[PDB]
Amino acid sequence: GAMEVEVKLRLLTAAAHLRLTTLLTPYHLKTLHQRNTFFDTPKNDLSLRRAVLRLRFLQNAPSPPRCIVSLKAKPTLANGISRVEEDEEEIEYWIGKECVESPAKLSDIGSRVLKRVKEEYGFNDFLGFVCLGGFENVRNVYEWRGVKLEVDETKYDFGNCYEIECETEEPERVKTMIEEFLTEEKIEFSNSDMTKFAVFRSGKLP
Ligand SMILES: [Mn+2]
Repeated sequence: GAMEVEVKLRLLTAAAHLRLTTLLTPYHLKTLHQRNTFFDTPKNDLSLRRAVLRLRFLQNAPSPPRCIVSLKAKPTLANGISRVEEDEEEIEYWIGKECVESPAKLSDIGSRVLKRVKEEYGFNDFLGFVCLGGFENVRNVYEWRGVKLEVDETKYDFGNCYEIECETEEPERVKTMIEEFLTEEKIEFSNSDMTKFAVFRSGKLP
């Protein structure tokens, strides 16, 4: 895959998130409704090898829903900056849905990314895989001061979490730009130290 580098900051409260979305209103591009689902063996073979296999179902708020398969490998997350190798590929929506119900059916897709999972992690098929479940996220996308901001409201059983992300080749300068703005506007933030999947799997608020 290619390297995804992003600024990743946590917004500390629902009020902070609301204030930020209000402030960013003029810059709004689109709102995405995402359902993230994840797959691994019962022995956590992918996780143990620093890999996450996600099927994301998405819908923009013609607008057909989409399913994107992602393999993310060898992530780092430190000081508000994420770097991870990512491979993504669109698959048919109805096929993705079938796989959530019956993970073995991942074996029946002619997918580039799923072939890469088989080859790189030593599987001949997905008969041994389970669905770990998943969670919903609402992503607001803004075009602001030359960057694309993604503001996330992530819905877990144990509560919601809120983040601001920005994919960029200049993560230090962009992180500074964002932090200065949040500080001036008195919005509560910190570095994000956990991925959404890691929060999900922990079963508790970070
Ligand atoms: Mn992200």
